Amino acid sequence: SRVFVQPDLADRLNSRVTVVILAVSSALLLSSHFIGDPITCWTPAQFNAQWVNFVNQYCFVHGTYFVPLSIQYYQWVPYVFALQAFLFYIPRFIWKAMIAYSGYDLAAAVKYVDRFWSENRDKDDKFKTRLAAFEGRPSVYIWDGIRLARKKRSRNMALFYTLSTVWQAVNAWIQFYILTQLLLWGPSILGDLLQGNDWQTTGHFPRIVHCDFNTVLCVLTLNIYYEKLFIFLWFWLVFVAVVSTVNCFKWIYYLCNKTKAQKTIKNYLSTAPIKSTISDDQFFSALGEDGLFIMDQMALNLGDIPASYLTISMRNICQDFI
Amino acid sequence: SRVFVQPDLADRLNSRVTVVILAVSSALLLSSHFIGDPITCWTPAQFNAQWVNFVNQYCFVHGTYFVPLSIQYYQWVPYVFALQAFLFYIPRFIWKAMIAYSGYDLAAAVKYVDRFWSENRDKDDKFKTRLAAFEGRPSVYIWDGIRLARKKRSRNMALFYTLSTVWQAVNAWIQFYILTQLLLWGPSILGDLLQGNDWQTTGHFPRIVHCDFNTVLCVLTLNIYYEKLFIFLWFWLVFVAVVSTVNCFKWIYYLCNKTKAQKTIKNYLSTAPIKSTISDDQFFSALGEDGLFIMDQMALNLGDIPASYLTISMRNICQDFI
Amino acid sequence: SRVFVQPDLADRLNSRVTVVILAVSSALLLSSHFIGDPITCWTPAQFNAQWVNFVNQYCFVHGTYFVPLSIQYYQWVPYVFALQAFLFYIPRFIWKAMIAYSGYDLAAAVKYVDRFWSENRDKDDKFKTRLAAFEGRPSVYIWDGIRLARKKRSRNMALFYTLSTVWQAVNAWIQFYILTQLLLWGPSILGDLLQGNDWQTTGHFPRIVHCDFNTVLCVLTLNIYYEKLFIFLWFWLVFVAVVSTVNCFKWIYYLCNKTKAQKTIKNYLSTAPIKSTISDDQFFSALGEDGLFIMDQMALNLGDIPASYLTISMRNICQDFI
Amino acid sequence: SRVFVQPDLADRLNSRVTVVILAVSSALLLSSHFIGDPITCWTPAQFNAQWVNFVNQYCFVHGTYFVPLSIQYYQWVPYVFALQAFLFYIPRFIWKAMIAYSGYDLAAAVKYVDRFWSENRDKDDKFKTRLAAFEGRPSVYIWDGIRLARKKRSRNMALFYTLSTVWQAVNAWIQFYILTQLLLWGPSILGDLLQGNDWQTTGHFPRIVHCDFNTVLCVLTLNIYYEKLFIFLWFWLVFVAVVSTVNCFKWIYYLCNKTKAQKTIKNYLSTAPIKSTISDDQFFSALGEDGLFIMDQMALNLGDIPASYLTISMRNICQDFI
Amino acid sequence: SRVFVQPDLADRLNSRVTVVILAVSSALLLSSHFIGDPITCWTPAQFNAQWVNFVNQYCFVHGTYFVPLSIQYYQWVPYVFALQAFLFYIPRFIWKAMIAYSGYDLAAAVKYVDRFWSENRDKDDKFKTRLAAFEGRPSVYIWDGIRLARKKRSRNMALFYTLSTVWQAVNAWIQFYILTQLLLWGPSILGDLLQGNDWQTTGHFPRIVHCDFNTVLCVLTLNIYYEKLFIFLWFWLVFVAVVSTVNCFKWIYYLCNKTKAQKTIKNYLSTAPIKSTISDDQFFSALGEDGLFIMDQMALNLGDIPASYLTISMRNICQDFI
Amino acid sequence: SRVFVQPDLADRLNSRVTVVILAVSSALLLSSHFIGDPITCWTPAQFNAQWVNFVNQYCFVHGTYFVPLSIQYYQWVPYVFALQAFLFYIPRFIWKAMIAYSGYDLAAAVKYVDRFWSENRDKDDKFKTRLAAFEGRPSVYIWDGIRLARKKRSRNMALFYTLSTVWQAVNAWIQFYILTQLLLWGPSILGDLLQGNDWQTTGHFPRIVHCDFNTVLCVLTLNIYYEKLFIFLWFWLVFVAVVSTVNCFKWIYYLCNKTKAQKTIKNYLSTAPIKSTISDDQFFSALGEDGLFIMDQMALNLGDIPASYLTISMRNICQDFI
Repeated sequence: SRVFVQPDLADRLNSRVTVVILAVSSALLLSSHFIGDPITCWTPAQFNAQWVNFVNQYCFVHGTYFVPLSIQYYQWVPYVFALQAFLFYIPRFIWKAMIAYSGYDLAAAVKYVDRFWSENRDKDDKFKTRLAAFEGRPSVYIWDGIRLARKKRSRNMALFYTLSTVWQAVNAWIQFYILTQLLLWGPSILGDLLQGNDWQTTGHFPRIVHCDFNTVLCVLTLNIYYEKLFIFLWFWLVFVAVVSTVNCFKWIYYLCNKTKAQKTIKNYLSTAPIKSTISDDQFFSALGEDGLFIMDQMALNLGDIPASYLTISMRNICQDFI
Repeated sequence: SRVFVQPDLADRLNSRVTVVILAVSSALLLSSHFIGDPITCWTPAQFNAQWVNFVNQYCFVHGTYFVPLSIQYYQWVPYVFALQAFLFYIPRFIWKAMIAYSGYDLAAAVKYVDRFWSENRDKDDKFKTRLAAFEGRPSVYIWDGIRLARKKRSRNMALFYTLSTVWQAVNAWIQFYILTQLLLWGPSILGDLLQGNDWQTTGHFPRIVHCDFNTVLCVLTLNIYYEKLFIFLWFWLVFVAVVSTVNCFKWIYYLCNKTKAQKTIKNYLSTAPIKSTISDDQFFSALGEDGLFIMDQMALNLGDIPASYLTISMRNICQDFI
Repeated sequence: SRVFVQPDLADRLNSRVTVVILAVSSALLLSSHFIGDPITCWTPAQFNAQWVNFVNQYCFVHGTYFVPLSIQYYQWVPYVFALQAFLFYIPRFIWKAMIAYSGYDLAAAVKYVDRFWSENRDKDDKFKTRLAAFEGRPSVYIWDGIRLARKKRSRNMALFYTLSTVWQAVNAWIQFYILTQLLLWGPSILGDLLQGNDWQTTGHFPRIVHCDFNTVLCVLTLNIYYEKLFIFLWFWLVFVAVVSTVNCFKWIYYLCNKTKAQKTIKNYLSTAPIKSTISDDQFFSALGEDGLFIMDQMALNLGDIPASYLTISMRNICQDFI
Repeated sequence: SRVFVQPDLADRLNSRVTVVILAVSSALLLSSHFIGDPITCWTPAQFNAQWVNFVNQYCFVHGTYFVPLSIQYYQWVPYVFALQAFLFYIPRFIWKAMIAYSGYDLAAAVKYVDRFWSENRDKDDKFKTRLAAFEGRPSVYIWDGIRLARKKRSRNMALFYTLSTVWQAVNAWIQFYILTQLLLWGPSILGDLLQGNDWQTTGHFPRIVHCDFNTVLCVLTLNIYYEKLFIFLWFWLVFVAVVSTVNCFKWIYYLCNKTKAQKTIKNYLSTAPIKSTISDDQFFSALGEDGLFIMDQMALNLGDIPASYLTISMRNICQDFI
Repeated sequence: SRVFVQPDLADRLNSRVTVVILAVSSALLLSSHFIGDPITCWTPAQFNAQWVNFVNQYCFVHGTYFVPLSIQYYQWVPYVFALQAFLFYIPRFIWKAMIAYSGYDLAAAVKYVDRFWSENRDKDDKFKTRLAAFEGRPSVYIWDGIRLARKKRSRNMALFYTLSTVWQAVNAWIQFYILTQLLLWGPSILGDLLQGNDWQTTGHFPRIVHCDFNTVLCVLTLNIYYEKLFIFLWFWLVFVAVVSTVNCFKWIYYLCNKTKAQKTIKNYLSTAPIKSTISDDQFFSALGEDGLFIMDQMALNLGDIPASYLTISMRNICQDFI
Repeated sequence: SRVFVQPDLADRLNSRVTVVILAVSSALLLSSHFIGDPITCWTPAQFNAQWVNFVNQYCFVHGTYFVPLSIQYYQWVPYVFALQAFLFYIPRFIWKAMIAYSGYDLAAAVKYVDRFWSENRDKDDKFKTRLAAFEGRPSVYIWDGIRLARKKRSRNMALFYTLSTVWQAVNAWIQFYILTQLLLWGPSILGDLLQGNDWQTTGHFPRIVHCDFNTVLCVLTLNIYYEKLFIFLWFWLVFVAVVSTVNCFKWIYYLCNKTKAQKTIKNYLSTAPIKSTISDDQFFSALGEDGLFIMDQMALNLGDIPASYLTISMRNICQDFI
């Protein structure tokens, strides 16, 4: 599994890059406020190089307030980020478990046809009898997979995929809303920032805060990297959520129509110069349950030509049912 | 053994990832409070850079109390975690020892059929005579294993597997309960935390504690990583325990039924276009004791197609008993 | 994808080198003002090695003014640079997504013909029957790609490419304008610098600034690397924008003419000593929709000879339409 | 030797893991109290950063006493541990020397048959004539080894193995007893620890001890890792001793019975469809002296099938004596 | 491109070594005055280890004057050097772009004939029919390149090469003049240095300078590496400029003569014992436009023998025009 | 030589492991008292961080005395150990030189027959004609070596080997005695240590010594590693000496008997089913001078089976003398 099952949908690797970017940010913030110094302080009488080395930690863990010329989110962001990264990685595992429970095995079939194509795409002798090759080796494997899956909890694989996509969209929107509930709705802070009010007057996100100690004037270095990060993370999260919602609506419309869903297969079926006996309708009657989604996956993953060859070879041996 | 016997059940690698995560946490805590400084102190008169370098260790090993505006678990968590990791790794060793005492050898058989399939899955000449290949090389190996094991303490392998799973579930629940007995039942601390009472008022998990010394006001840095860790470890342990209990009940129901246990084999047996002589009942009468579990393992490990081929070839040579 | 789809247009790798240079500059500035010291200060009474270690950060985050014998852009440049680098990388992703939505697959076809040529360019036996080889193996692949793409949202691929180039040009000009709106129009600062007014009199870009603190005279080391960088970045950005605009106008003129667009193909078609049956016009009538752009890509990527061979072999089997 | 003779009995690698764990503990303790600081002290008047750098070593080498609100074992444990590790490694060398003096060579024979099996386990042509292969190449090697050893101090190899196992058990129990004589019998300290008496009242294992110096109050950091180590080492040593004693009694019962010792061979001999001429008794009369133990070793090391094949081929050529 | 197009003219790698040496010098100077200390100062009253750590940077960025017993070029040399290195690398890119726009592809042809020669230079069977081999495989490739280039903006390739060389010479002289305008014309400073006036009396290039500060006597360490570098850089730049000008005049004379330009080809044509039909004049009439320069490149790059073989084989198939 | 002649007698690699352990100890002691601090001192008035940094070296090189509540061996042990390691490595070189002067070459012959066996031990076709193979290739090499050596100072090789072993035993005993003459005969110090007198009362091996300086109380850290090392080195040296003496007496008895020395050869000669013509006595009369020792070496190095095959093949061609 770790070799091949663990390791390309159009704009689904956005979950992978999301996990990557959020984990990088979280781990870098941990490294910053655990290796370097996140805060500094200044008691305007005198130090001993060990006063400040304690007042730093004190004023860090204790609360700090700010006043222009005890509010802090230091204790949640670099951990809610790791939690968010884990929640972004969840949906891929959900989809894998769903395809495992469905009964069929799609990853292995894609890898098999991919290896077949990458192997005999260059053999000159095995290129004129190309359709013969495709109906010979891999087509039987795909058909046996279809046959075995048809009798075990696999008649609505597309429904499981659409549910996975719905969960992905809901998860992205929930992550964005969670980011919103950790302080100001974006363009508000940008307007207060673009018109020239950085923090002196607008108040929020301070960088020179006082400290209670029984006039300590502590400066929050690492804070300057938080409102250089949220301004980008907000935009990028809303973009990811929008693209995921668009993909979700696309797959919903695909599932609920089933009429223009066979557009690609009906297109592929009109290329080979054979058109021998099997009508268009009975091919679907034998395959339309699940094999439609699998052929669409082969097309969306391998490409178009090696998928057209496969789906036009599969007609020539389609006799298990009709 | 270290090459092949030492190195994929659905949601059993949760024990492996459990050992990994707990060992990482424990070793990182040891490294923190053994390389970096875990504590800091402040006597509000004067230091000499060697006062604090002793009061740190003193107030660490000695007890510390806390009062709002000698309780500590520093000395057990980073070691009970390693003990828990070892106890999570135990059940895999128990299962290996049980399969060794059973008499049969399952890992080697799985590896053999896996190598056979991975080797001759691509040979074009050895793909039409596919059933012949499977009934030729590996089927005889599986049958000889069955025959040798049938006469040595191997008639109830499924019972040993179910006992291993029961032990896994009991172990997970005991680990969770052990985590509970080291201080507040989860959602209680979360509610006291989500409504905005971090530690100032709620008391437990302090970060600014006093110290007896014959007003030392020591700060516990590393404590901030403990209630950022338990909040996650509780959820994750209860999830692992729940999934293990579900798997346990599944295997119990499998063992006690034996009627719908042959569903997969009865399904596979209805695919090949041979159906020559051997009735369905006598195949089971020759195999149903142990080979059922072994075929289920081959299916749950190799996949479905290379398991169907194997179990439909094994009928064609099933003559040792009937 | 990460192996082959993710990885040579004439002066488009200027976007790649742009991303490289801007990311290097931004990351080096972050490393400088996060590892080394970016600023220094001097209160002309006395220090304690911890005064300055706080006044540095204070005067850094707080504003600083300058007077000859609170203005600073320290907080935006090293981040607007990373944003600019991301915006320079966007257009390549836009073009990839556009070619994916178009229906055809150009990268795989280029790689296939490239592998074919690099493989059998040296075989002596397969060099007299060279035209036979080209019309044999890869030409059929190209034609099948054409045929499959012709029936799926691919009749105006050149329009999508021209739109990608327009977006590239607009993006480059917007990046330059953004650089301009972060303070002086180039040659002005150069004239004030070439005639011998570095910063003492001209004022802007100071290096010895005062600081408010309730006469601190802080020196900005890292500032000396900013007006050694803008002077070059301005020139290089305007050069990149000019070359991109020239490329854009070239492709616009190409798309809108369509008469001298077939100049290269009409030239290639007059070399082989065959000229057997297919007139020049019907070849284009079968190919002129999309295959023109694909042949131009093969020529602009592979070279000229292996493209001429391909496009003169494709005539000998051009019969799918006429 | 270092290549192959120097490098899998069931629960004998417990000696290897024992050596590993004890050597790790000992070397880590040496590194701790030789690189880091093991002790700290505090004279409550004043230091000079070189007082403590001498009082540390003084109070370390000199004795230290403890009193609640000159006893130390610092000088023996991290060396008795290395001595124990060496004494755990001894029995393997004893067994190797015993098998060398016995006359036969078992390791080379096991490696030879292992290489033979791993080589020709996959050859399809050399799989129908499988019994022929086994009686052909390796069986003659095993028989020649038997013949050469029969005339040189090798008639009671099992006795030497049983003596090695007796020595292993005695050594494990002696190591445990040695651990006991270095201060409290386990569960006593656990009860005094589980009921909540860490060291303040129970006294033993102090961490805040005084020091004679002509009120020094030295703290023993590294001591906190000793009673976090003995509590585990006691349990693990008693477990290793118990398992070794069980193995010893098993092999004693094996040697003294000789009746159910041939159970495995009598089982293997009833599988091949030959049963040609050689009775069961005369096979043992030719082999029962030493070859019984060697076949048991082949079974306990290679597995069961490649051992059954070997022992059923060895009958077909058993003619050197009868 | 990065593999083969990006990677041997006689004394053109002087541009490569120029870029190397100037980039090394510039980067080493940056590393020196950014990692080590470039300056030191001494206020003859008292310091605090932080006075000097600020006066260093102050006196560095601010001006410094010198008086024997505010002039500085610290701020331009280590950057004008990088600019010069980039300007030395430009001409190679200009030549590559010119050969790309010309229409022909010279690098690929050179690499092809080089691979052909390096491959079949050792085959003994393919060494008697050597001329047959050369007129067989690579000659047709060269001729097809000639034919394709003849109809696309390629009739004056030598003119483009001569323009590239003129640009190289002008660039070298401009770089030298730029070095001169950054302060003394070479031998002047050498004479003032060889006769024994280092800097005490001659003044320029000081190493003990004063500093304004409201008698600071700062020493410029890194200055000692500047007049140990210019003295060599001047000589080496004038040498590079002279050799480039000589090469330029050589190529100008080559282009403008065209009579003794065919000396090498007329020499090669008088070696093979064939002299069959094609007169000397018509060969040139078919090739003299561009192929002359390409054959000269093959000779100047591959060597002489593998170029003579090629150019004497090309006559035997020269029939495309005459 | 460095490849093969420079690189397995039973318990002769004890010299190799002896050199290893002594060199490790010596080099580690040098590293300790040359990198870390070996000593510490305390003048009970005041320091300046440079007093102690000189008194350390002074009191180290000068003598130190001890008194309970100028004796030192610091200057010899870590060098006498390296001398001892060299003297332990000597005997192997002596044996190599002796075998070189003897005339024969044993190492090359052993390596040759080893390579022959390791090569053709697995060939199935070359396994029935096994005796033919052995009498074919390597036997002639061994016989030619015998013949060439018989006429050059090689008739008493066993005498040279026995002398080498006598020298080894004498060297081991001399090394042990040298260890004894560097201060208490072992069990004396152990008894004074086991009954509980570490150094306070027993005196020898002090760790808190005074120092003359014109009451310095210096502590000898590294001393604690000397009486943790001698206690083990004494036991291990006496064990090595005993085993070497036993081996020496064994080889003496072997040389002086010559009757039961041919026991192994007389045993091997009674296995092959040939016994054709050559009597037992004449084989020895042709070989008994030197070849006896060489066959014993082949047996003690290669194993028993490949030595039996060789010595039974050598009879079938033994005709050079009789």
